[PDB]
Amino acid sequence: MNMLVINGTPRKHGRTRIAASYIAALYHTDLIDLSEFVLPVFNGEAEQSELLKVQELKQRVTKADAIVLLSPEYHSGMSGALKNALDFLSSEQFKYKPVALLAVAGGGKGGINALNNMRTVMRGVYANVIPKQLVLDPVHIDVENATVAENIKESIKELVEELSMFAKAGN
Amino acid sequence: MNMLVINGTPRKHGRTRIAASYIAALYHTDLIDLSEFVLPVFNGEAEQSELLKVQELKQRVTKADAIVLLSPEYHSGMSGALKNALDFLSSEQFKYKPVALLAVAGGGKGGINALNNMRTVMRGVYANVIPKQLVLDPVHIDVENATVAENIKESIKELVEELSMFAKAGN
Ligand SMILES: Cc1cc2nc3c(=O)[nH]c(=O)nc-3n(C[C@H](O)[C@H](O)[C@H](O)COP(=O)(O)O)c2cc1C
Ligand SMILES: Cc1cc2nc3c(=O)[nH]c(=O)nc-3n(C[C@H](O)[C@H](O)[C@H](O)COP(=O)(O)O)c2cc1C
Repeated sequence: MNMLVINGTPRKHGRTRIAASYIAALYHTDLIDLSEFVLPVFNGEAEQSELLKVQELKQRVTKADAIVLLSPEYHSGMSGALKNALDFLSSEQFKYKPVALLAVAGGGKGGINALNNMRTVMRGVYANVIPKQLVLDPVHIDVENATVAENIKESIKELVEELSMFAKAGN
Repeated sequence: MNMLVINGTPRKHGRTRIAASYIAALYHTDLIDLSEFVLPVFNGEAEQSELLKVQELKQRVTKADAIVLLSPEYHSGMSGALKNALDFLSSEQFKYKPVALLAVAGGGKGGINALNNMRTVMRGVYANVIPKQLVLDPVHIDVENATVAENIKESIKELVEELSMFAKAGN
């Protein structure tokens, strides 16, 4: 079970980091934190494909057999940071690969548009997004303790468990 | 009538540039071409808000009284380049401002997801997206002549005309 987790939040001090950091640790996964893994804004130039960064991304993303894609909802969407990232990839690295969506909003009814966005894009690169999805609000993140609240743990378990299921049935 | 046009395509050799470049010229508008206007991937740091670039963006975007937002559909979405841009802004600069969406796909049924994406995000910053929207395929862009095909001109006229209408009724 070679799993990958991508923290779409560019902000190093962002809650999504905490969530992503919790999941990766609890499941011993690869982890691409867009706070550290900084890429340049895509520009189509193939001399950009030869960039330090970029080759590793395709490499790690294609290595994984299942992915947990996290991102904060920014202006009812996924982060520009994560979209830019994805623009470098294609259905080459994602085709038929299991993906679990998870968004980090700021409360209220925020978070679904971030999810539909991701879901649509993922389907754009032909991935296999599992049904169960999840949105984590601030009440689900314990900043002071740099980890997630108890109330949401069971949900994350079920998410990762449905991912694993699909990712296995694959073969 | 102070209008602004934003070419969401990062690629300098991209078709969206041609379209955006045509519209801006035909209507004497401001123009932010994301091929030249390169920003860094957002990161939340306020020391990024003091970046050369960033201050001008908010400035020009808030100056405009109507905006024609163009972008190519990348992985069924708007470009990471343009989303990143928008992440720097907020409902501060967009509230109630008229926006016309226009996407540049590669043919087939591509282009609507790019539009819904933008439409949702725009609504996120409280803008006033006009009803009429438009998708331009390759058959609508005359690359060799660095301009748009005749078949699509009337459509662009109607688009910009509905924008102006709304942008005026505003007051
Ligand atoms: C530019 C910007 C736009 C945002 N837009 C939304 C939004 O549309 N809906 C929402 O629920 N939260 C929004 N947020 C709040 C984030 O979802 C919230 O910060 C969350 O804790 C994720 O934080 P992170 O991006 O630092 O990980 C936005 C935050 C920023 C900085
Ligand atoms: C990473 C990437 C992803 C793309 N995804 C789509 C897509 O989902 N649907 C589509 O109709 N075209 C897609 N295209 C093609 C562009 O829409 C097409 O190039 C168009 O001419 C706009 O070109 P431009 O981005 O250079 O302006 C994609 C192109 C690239 C480079």
